[PDB]
Amino acid sequence: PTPLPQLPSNVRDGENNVASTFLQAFFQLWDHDRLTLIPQFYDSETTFSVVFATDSPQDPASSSCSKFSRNLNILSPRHPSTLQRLFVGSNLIADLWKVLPATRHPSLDQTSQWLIDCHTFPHLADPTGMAPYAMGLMINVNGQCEEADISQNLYGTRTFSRCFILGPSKPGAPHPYRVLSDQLTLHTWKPQ
Amino acid sequence: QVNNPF
Amino acid sequence: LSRRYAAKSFVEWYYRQINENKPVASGYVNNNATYTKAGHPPADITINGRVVATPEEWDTMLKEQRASTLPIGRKPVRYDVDCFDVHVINADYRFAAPQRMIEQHAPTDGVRMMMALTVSGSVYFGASPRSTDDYVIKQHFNDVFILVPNWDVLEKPGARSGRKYLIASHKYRAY
Repeated sequence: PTPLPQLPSNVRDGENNVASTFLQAFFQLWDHDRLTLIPQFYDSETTFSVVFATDSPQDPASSSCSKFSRNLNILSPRHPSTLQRLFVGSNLIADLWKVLPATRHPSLDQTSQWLIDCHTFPHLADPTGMAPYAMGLMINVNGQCEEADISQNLYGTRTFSRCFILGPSKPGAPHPYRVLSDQLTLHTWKPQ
Repeated sequence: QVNNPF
Repeated sequence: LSRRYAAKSFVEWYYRQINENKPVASGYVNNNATYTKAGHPPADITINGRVVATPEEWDTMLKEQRASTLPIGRKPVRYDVDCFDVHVINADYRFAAPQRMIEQHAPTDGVRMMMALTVSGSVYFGASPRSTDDYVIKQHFNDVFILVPNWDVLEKPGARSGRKYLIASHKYRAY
């Protein structure tokens, strides 16, 4: 058997290059000022999930997520996150983002360090109600980042996937588009 | 007439 | 809740077909009667960064991947799913929808769902059928799908077989 050929990032995000503009802003702010992304691109309807594809020892994100889940049960015992397995809205997303480990992503300039595939797709709902449909933008990222382990105060290496669904924003939004869906998959974490 | 910001 | 059952059922079906050397093209919108009449665009498929025109070609690529150079008792290719997650990105999906499905199912009924599905796991090349350690090559894979309702199957009385939700978009990455 021969594994499928591997090609570089396939970026088909249309005329306005939103995938470039968004991702440039996102990973810059994710490292340095994470929570400011929320008012810029997220709203009351945005859905976020973190899932783990492996069981790395001393996984720092796993620890922080477990602490978050514990604290949520203490403060909001009948929150639907238990069975829904996702977090909805700027407010709750912000609380989780606060405890997820600090990170350092490579520059988007290092093309070989990133696998970014995106395309525009039809038949989202129009949040303005003016049209029957809206166009969406799917952006899937596979890459690596430095991810902090506070127990040692050292950065480890995290392999991750992150899938964004972007769509037109609600009226009065800071940008013409918003994040509808943000799915983060954390794979291997290795100490450096 | 799709709402397309992209 | 509904989205999770739909995702679980799809994931179980899709990777079972691949692992049993069966086609997955029937899981895409392209060969659907209602979406075809409605003029749905072809499923948007990207495989390791290559845009693939049809689900049929993707099935052929899967065949070619599994083709040996292998000793007896080895399975050429095996996908093991480690996790998946699903979000509804349009709870009021209406494209090509029978009018009755719009009237009978509000966005809160969990039927007219457009879903963003992400799946991750490992691909084992040349491993014994149940082994995760005697492979020749091991890849990590990450699949993402946009799923839409199959209007021809959903609440179709007497429909036992069939896909309740179909693939409108698919991106595959393995490395």
